[PDB]
Amino acid sequence: LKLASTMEGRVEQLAEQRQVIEAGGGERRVEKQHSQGKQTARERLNNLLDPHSFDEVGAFRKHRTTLFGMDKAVVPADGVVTGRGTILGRPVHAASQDFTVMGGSAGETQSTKVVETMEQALLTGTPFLFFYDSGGARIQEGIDSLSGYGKMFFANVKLSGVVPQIAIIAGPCAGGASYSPALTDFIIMTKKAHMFITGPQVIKSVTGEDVTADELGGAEAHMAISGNIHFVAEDDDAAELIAKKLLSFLPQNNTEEASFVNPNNDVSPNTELRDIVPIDGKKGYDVRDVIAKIVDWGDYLEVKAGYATNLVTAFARVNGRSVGIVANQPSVMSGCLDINASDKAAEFVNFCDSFNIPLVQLVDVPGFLPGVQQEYGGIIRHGAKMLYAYSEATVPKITVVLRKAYGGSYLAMCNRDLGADAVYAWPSAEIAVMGAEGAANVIFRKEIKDAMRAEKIEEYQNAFNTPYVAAARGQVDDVIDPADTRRKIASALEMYATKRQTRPAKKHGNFPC
Amino acid sequence: AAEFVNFCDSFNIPLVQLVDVPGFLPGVQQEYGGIIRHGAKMLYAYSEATVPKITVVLRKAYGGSYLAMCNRDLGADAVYAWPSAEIAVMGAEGAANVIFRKEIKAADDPDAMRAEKIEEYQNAFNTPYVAAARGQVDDVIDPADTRRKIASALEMYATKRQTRPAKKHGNFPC
Amino acid sequence: LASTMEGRVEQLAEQRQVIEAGGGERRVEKQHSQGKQTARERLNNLLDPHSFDEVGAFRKHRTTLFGMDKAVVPADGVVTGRGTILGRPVHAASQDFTVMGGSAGETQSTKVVETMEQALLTGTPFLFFYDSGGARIQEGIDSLSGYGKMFFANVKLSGVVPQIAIIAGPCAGGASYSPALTDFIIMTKKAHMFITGPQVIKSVTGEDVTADELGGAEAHMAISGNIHFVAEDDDAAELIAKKLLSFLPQNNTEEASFVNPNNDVSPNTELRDIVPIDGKKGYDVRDVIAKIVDWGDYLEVKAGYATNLVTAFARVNGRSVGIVANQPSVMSGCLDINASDKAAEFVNFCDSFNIPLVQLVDVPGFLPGVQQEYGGIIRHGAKMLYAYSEATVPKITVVLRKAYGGSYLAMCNRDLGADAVYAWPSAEIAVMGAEGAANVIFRKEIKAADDPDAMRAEKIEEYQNAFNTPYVAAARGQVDDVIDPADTRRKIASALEMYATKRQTRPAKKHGNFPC
Ligand SMILES: C[C@@H](C(=O)O)C(=O)SCCNC(=O)CCNC(=O)[C@H](O)C(C)(C)COP(=O)(O)OP(=O)(O)OC[C@H]1O[C@@H](n2cnc3c(N)ncnc32)[C@H](O)[C@@H]1OP(=O)(O)O
Ligand SMILES: C[C@@H](C(=O)O)C(=O)SCCNC(=O)CCNC(=O)[C@H](O)C(C)(C)COP(=O)(O)OP(=O)(O)OC[C@H]1O[C@@H](n2cnc3c(N)ncnc32)[C@H](O)[C@@H]1OP(=O)(O)O
Repeated sequence: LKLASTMEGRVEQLAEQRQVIEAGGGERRVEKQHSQGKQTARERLNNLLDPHSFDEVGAFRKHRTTLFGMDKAVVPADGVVTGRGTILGRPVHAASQDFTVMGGSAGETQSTKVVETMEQALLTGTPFLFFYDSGGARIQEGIDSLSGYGKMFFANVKLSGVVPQIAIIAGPCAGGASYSPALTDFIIMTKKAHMFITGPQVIKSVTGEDVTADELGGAEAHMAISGNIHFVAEDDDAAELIAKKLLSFLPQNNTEEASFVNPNNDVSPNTELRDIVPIDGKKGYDVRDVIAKIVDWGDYLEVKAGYATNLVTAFARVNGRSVGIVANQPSVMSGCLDINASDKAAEFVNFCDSFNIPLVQLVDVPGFLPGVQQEYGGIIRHGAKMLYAYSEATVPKITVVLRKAYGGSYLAMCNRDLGADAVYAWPSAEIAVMGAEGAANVIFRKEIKDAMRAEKIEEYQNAFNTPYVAAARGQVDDVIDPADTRRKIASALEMYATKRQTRPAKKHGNFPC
Repeated sequence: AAEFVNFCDSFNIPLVQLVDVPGFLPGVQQEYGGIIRHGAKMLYAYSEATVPKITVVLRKAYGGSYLAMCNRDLGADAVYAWPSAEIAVMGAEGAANVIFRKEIKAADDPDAMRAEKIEEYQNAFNTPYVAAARGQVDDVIDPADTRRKIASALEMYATKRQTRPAKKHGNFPC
Repeated sequence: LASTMEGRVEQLAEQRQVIEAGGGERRVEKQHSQGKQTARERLNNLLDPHSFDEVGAFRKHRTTLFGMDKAVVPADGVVTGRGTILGRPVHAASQDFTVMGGSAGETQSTKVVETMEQALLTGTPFLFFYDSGGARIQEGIDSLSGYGKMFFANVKLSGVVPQIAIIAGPCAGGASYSPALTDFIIMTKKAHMFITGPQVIKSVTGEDVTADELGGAEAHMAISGNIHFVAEDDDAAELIAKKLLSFLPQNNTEEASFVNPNNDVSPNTELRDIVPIDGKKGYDVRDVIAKIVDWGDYLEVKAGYATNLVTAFARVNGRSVGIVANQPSVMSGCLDINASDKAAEFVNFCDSFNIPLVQLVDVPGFLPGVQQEYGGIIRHGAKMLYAYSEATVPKITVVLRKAYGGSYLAMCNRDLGADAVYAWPSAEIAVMGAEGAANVIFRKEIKAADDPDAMRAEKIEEYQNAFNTPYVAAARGQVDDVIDPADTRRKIASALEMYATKRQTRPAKKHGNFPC
């Protein structure tokens, strides 16, 4: 456009123009977005960031593509709103795709704005949050749009383990675009959002299978089946609340430990812990009741709550300090570890280590889930991920053995040989290489040739599988009264808050795939 | 400028630029005095600097003199344009006479063609909106908000950590 | 696209040939008629035969305004890639003047920067042939931004990998700052460089000057102090570029590979007769240099600028060394503003690339003159003291004759870190001339003498013998030994050998504050 004649007029022209840009795709498209139960790109940033803290970069930034109508197309902010702000006074950088603008298709300039914003986040050591709502790379831009995605993925990896990256899918996310969220640390999906590498149209044409976007890549599908996301949100409002709650446990970057939040310094006994875990190995329970009674105010944000529920991973705090809790869930699949739970735990453990969050595990595992599909699905390589993650982790590692701790599944839950700094055994702790029955059936195979098994099983069980034997060997530091758990963990965390562990020089180890 | 920039960089003092420069000073003695190697000191100092660099373009910002005042390409962390900002490779008139020379000389009304092309060039490149369109500025601002924009930029970049290639030192122009 | 792979391969060859043709036969003929090689002939002549591996021959501008949407601009006007020079990997760029006057398109500048980033990433030298009318006007702020990225890149590479600029045509405007940011500029006699052209100058100041007068190679060398070598033509510039490169390492983590070592360090008694005992008589310090460096070979830098001071690359036993020597045959060997810049730049460069510095001293002080003071000799002279004080490579100094006050310190004595300092028997290290000294401390004593003339001479002689002989300098430890001039080569060679394992560090800092 042509500039006005005076400075007052130009300031007015500027306000007018900015108003246009901010209207995105227009009132109708905006009403449509709203009718679908979705907030706009700007509304989401306004609700997420502290009031008036949004400092936008690139409102007037425009695409430079000219092919297939782009030369005449008006595309506000090239479809993405980027900038910095604060969440609870903490500086952050964020991006938000505007679906009302060419379906939020990722223009080349749009991805460039996102990468620049990510670089600023890295440069200043601040978290990065991105609201996705897009039809994928902008088709009219061909390889220019494709290149933008390549730059984005490289950036997600560059920031990985340096500054927290949170993705929020609040609408479509069609195609490889989805690899960006996968490369961030946490994905939050609303119930209006969708995500997939290959869409229903292509899948039907190619495989003959006709499914809906919701069955294929809706939030529930990704959470329970795919194992791709960490939180499901009812709508944008709840996703924003989740994003904030999540961020409160995380430091600004990898050079700091998260700031303590509303500490409960009380660590007196709580006999209620003695009853949650049945002395009868045949009876289960919800391990989260144990957690609730150990963490400050019983508060915890469970990660991947609806995935591989046989294992629980959740952020919580002890004396105001962020910690990551990894716990076997006996009330589900007997608390067995399996392919999916190995992945769920490993990712969590790795993330906590990258950001200096101590790890607390509550152990009650009978072993890995038996089954042909588990072997066929690579339980060997997926299970190795837990052993690797814990063995590589240098943050404080505190382990409490609640009940069963059998063979490899017990090592996977981080015992002292895997670098646990403190290990405690409850009086119902049953640490063994294998159940006494199957063990007896092996080492006494001959001498039993009947009912002779009874004495042998018993004898084996008493020689090794008792809390006192584990303690006798030094595998646990002490056998404790379950009511003192919170206090022992708290004291351990306090002492190891200054832990400085050395690791051999390497670009990186070989993390199992 | 260069000495001040190097000093501030050495002692972690952010650098704020206010730009209104039409170019370097024309003159035989400026050339004979080595404006090439002296002017290069500004480009050198800013490009090497790692402290926060914030630039506000008030009006004229032409060619190499604009780059010498630290634009995004020399590492400015935040750049703002007033509505009077005129970031340009060169003045619309000077440009026109070079690239439209032929079309002007052959036009039925040369003067009208020249004014037409100059207008075209000016609006196509030299307005705050095109600079913002290309991403050369973070935003076009109401001059009245200058202090706030500079203050927030300084605050967000207070944690800037920028590294440089390993070297004993670069070859600063003499 | 042809139907068969073979057909597509032939199509590729034809398409590539069109790009290599650049601006077409007429423009190529015009280039040649002006006595200039083309962009591709330049790379072909510089690089080892057939070693050029080109990147982006088919790269195209993305700009569309003012005719660009339809313009066919081959390689966007710059040929870029990697090759080798005497087997050493290098990266290079060559501007094509036959394509839109070699104007710097946004994509052209991007190609250049990418090439520079590759040289940094792989740690190899970067050479660039400039031949351009400046930023491509049709692209406005897009081409302007390209220059911003290029300048920032030149600085990023500064002191990491050697950067050599060859101006072989026009270099109009700010484009000129890239060459300024590289380490060495070689300019041919067909080139012209300037920030503001003759026309704009006249229209603004009324001054009348030709392009050749304002920015031809001779003006830049002798007046402006902007360039390092003047070349007759492209062939000579190419030879100079290779000769220059032969003294440099690939990057700052290495010392330059030795070349054709002459391990003989026999004396040479003729060295005793080059420097006159009569201090009022001069000589060409290069005669001394020729007698002490391998095969008498040396490549003088800025040979035609501030000739009162000589800076040159040479070798001792095969090792590259940078020599800094006062030239008593010009301005009595006085240091001045211009010589201070010339010396400091050379010292700073050698230090960044692990090249030892050898000083040959015969200086009576800085040039007296109101304009030297008004021109800032204080801040310019300080550059020499700063460059040598900061340098950590071996520093070897031989005091040939005069070594007066601050100018002596500027030539690197032990106090500024010289690792070995030798004095010839003619060495005259002094805080100031005995005559001026006496005249200050013995004024009244000379006054009240009824024959101050014989008194002056006495006090002057007394001062001279008390401080200004090489034996007193040696008595104080300011020099390691007083030596026979004939042994200069062996003494320098021996010192270089012992300090070849010198490991010296500086206080932690982003950088010091180099004088402007
Ligand atoms: C690399 C890569 C890959 O994944 O590997 C790529 O990204 S290939 C990527 C290919 N991308 C895609 O195949 C996905 C295609 N489009 C969709 O599935 C859908 O649009 C959807 C699920 C996002 C939305 O459906 P919807 O019905 O809500 O809506 P609409 O049809 O109205 O569309 C929103 C408007 O945005 C446009 N639109 C949507 N996606 C794109 C895109 N990728 N490029 C260009 N324009 C796009 C539509 O043409 C439409 O235009 P108007 O108002 O004018 O009608
Ligand atoms: C940032 C900045 C700055 O300095 O600060 C910019 O770079 S402003 C930069 C402004 N740059 C310039 O004003 C200088 C340009 N013009 C010249 O002084 C001269 O062209 C010259 C010394 C390079 C060439 O002299 P010459 O007679 O050999 O030749 P010619 O006139 O034929 O030119 C070569 C052809 O290249 C074109 N040409 C030359 N320079 C440019 C340029 N910067 N942008 C676009 N086209 C250009 C000419 O218009 C001409 O076009 P055709 O065949 O169509 O006639």
